Amino acid sequence: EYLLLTPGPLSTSEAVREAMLKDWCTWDDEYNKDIVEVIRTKLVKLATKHSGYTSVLMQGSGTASVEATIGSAIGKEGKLLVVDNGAYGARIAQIADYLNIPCHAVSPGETSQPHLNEVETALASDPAITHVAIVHCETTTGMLNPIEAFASAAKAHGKVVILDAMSSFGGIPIDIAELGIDFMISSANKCIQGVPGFGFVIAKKTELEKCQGQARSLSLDLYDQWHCMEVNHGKWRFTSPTHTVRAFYQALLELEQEGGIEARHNRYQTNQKTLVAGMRSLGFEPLLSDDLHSPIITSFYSPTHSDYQFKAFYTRLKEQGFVIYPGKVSNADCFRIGNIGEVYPADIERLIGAIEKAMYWQ
Amino acid sequence: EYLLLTPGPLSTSEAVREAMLKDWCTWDDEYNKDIVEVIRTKLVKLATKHSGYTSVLMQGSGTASVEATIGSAIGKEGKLLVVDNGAYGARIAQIADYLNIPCHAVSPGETSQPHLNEVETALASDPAITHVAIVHCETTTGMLNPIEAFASAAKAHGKVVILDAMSSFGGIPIDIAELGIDFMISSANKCIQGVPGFGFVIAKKTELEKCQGQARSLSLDLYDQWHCMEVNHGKWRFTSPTHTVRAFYQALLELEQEGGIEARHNRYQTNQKTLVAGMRSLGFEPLLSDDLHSPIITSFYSPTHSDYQFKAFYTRLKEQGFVIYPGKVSNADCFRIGNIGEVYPADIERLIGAIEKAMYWQ
Repeated sequence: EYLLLTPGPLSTSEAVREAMLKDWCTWDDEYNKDIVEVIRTKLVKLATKHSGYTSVLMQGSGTASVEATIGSAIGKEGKLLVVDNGAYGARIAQIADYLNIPCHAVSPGETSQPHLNEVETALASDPAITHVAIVHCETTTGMLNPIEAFASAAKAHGKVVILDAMSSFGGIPIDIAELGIDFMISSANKCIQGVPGFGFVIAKKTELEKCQGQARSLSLDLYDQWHCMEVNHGKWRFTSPTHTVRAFYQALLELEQEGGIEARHNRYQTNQKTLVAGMRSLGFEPLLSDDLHSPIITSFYSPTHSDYQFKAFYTRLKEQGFVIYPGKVSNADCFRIGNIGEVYPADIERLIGAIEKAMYWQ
Repeated sequence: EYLLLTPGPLSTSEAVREAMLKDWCTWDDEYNKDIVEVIRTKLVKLATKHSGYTSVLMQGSGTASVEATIGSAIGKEGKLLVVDNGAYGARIAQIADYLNIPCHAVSPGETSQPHLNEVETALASDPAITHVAIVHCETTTGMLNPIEAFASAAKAHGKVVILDAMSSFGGIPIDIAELGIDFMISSANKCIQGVPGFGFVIAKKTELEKCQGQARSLSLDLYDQWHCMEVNHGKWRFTSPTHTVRAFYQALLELEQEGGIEARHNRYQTNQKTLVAGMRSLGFEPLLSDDLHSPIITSFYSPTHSDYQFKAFYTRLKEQGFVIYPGKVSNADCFRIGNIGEVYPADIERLIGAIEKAMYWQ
């Protein structure tokens, strides 16, 4: 009925949704070994071509996996350095605050990438820092953060690197071992194109082993969760969203079928550039300069025409089969358009026609 | 392919699973107002016929909702009294331990009902106690714990009552306002017969308001989660398992269609008693005395025959289309058979025949 131009939950394929039509026993080998362990094996290979990495799946929103990571990896004497250049960086700082973890935020503003010099200064002047966290694609704006240089600075300073790759993993090629990422967090329902229900963490085994007995939550105990999947071959300590896990197994088959992350990245990148060019031709202005754009989601300034109203514009697009997204920038009047999920170049072209017809104020 | 004789995830109906075939936007009023708020309204009415109650839905396993409750309701100076007569009472004590909440466990054996005198002695001698927790149906054994006298004792001592009704709500009639339950926790995928993905808490509005600013987790911040659903009419702070929420909306329609909790209780109770009589005719002995049996799941002693092996027995039943469940009692060799989900008296009759054919040792 509608194409969801969101950062996820998004428009999944018919086969991803159809995979949810079977019930599973959570104590059954058919689920744990043949579904869960297969997902786990595939996820590590998607994240890195190197050895020494492992995966852990965690029930709940992606925030629950970010929180499981922060609350399990950081010891009682630990201190986090976070890049806060949007709502998901601010949420990482908010998690640290809830868990009574000292936190230093480097805040370049929501329309700017962090200055490496600023990160370097924080790392050199604050020896108490033990962990660094960064958001790969800052979904608030669709900004692509410079994770390589940031992780390189962090590792040269002997810190543990946490990457929030919620809106990037599966859509932007990365090798987390090569980048020096210790814990990479991502979603079931963004670039992998599964359905919501759980998140996951791909971690350096040695760094994940340090999490033992450190967790601030039972549900979000990362080592305990991983240990059970290890010893009990896929077994989730507590009930898992079985149907959504089976839908994710299907999403992984479709990602391979598409040609992997490299091919998915090309489709997304093409959709996003075609979208930006189309929007500009209609007079829309992107929030960010093109060099900062991710190929995932794009924020645009709201038109300044006095009759412009997001809800009326949103409604007119929905009537044409497109669901766009609200803006998330505190100091700007803006909207977002995602281009992930069942979004192909033909859809972007149809969307550009739909935006034009939706421009009732023109 | 198999009938899941588990306590949940279980065999859901075709319509419950088919309801998962549509994608939803998490920022869309159709999802929030017409699905989420409808579920919320229905859940409170199922829990009580009285005013002053409200519901909160929480992503994750049911354990995440139990943890959200404990970590949000208990203040910094708070103390929990828990009845631990199975794994779920022990898990509540384990949550308190993780959250650094002082915890007193009144721990009877797993084959005995809670001793009211022990709870009363704890309450009278430990003034520091602020909260009491009890499991309604202790799924470990299938015990139906008396909750009315326990809740009455707790209220007479001015404590906040937390009920783990994970395997009972929707299958055993209760009015949480009449029982004096402050927070009742249940599952999407047990007696309501939805699919896993989230849990929920039905709470006395005034008791839930005391949770503000006390959470030990962002993801599991019960007040914050509720407040957003209140002010933003169904809006979940972070991504919700949309498809599973829509499947749950369908499960609620089917519960109504069956004739409500009273009719579901009758079917479950009948399945359970027929099962017990059938198992006894085959020489199986229930772990618990009949007066303690819940109508949800039943523990049976493992046959003493030297050739009996759970896995071989389980495999032979699976070949006949039945998935039975492992024992969870620490001090007895048992197995379990659930009778919830798409389990009807005809299935119990067919299962008794299948049980007989799988008795390879005789």
